[PDB]
Amino acid sequence: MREDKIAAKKKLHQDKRVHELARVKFMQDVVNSDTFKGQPIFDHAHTREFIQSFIERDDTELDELKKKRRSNRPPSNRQVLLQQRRDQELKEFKAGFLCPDLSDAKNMEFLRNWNGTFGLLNTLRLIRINDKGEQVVGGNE
Repeated sequence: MREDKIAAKKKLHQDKRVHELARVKFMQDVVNSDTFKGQPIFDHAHTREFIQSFIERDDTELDELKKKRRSNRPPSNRQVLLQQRRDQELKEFKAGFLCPDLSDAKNMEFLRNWNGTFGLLNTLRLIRINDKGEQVVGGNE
């Protein structure tokens, strides 16, 4: 009903979304933890493995909606909407998802040293990867 005398002051720099950062954070954390600490470098098969898990994580969340369906209260709109975002995310992946090559040890070490740095997201060996680790190029040959 009421607003304060102060208006919502704004930021000058545009923020990057977690769709980019959390993706690297996952890869980083996996390497930095005993999860795959024994594995120094990965490949493009592990690319799809981790990339798809990052996207399809929505289904793990959607599963809770599928769960509360038995509570006799399913989210008619939001359960569909959640799945619709998956279609969009998969479509971006299908158009070459912004993924590290994951096989370059220089890139992987920078990936390890990601201190939540935005500029580091430009120094990383990030390319566009489709499906099974396919190289997405605009057309240079």
